[PDB]
Amino acid sequence: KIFKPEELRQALMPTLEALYRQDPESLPFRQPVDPQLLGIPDYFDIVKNPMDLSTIKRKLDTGQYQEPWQYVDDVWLMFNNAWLYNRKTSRVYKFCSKLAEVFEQEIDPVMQS
Ligand SMILES: Cc1noc(C)c1-c1ccc2c(c1)nc(CCc1ccccc1)n2CCN1CCOCC1
Repeated sequence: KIFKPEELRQALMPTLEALYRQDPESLPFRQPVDPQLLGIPDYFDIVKNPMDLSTIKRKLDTGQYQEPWQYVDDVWLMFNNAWLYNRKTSRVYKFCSKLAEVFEQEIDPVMQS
């Protein structure tokens, strides 16, 4: 399968918009984690490949995703980073789990069509 980066933007962005629409749950994920602001100097040691909603959006806008699984992989990376770093009792971990539930519902059909 070959994929038109504009047809992939138009097909995938509604799945990304679905994540942005979650308030408060998307708020920690809208910009890159800043360990200095959050006071977590070990973050970049634990998380080798950061990802966040703004980075995925800019990649989608710059035609960075040759095929859609590459997009799906970045969304799951963002989730797995937050689950790795954060305690299970934490607000951000629980927010992550909510976003992943939203993403699974939204991406399911899209990757069918
Ligand atoms: C994602 C992610 N993965 O691990 C962590 C930690 C995060 C993360 C990532 C970001 C998180 C955040 C958690 N909690 C807040 C709000 C509470 C806060 C705590 C310390 C200092 C400031 C705020 N944010 C901040 C969200 N702001 C909202 C406004 O735009 C900038 C980020």
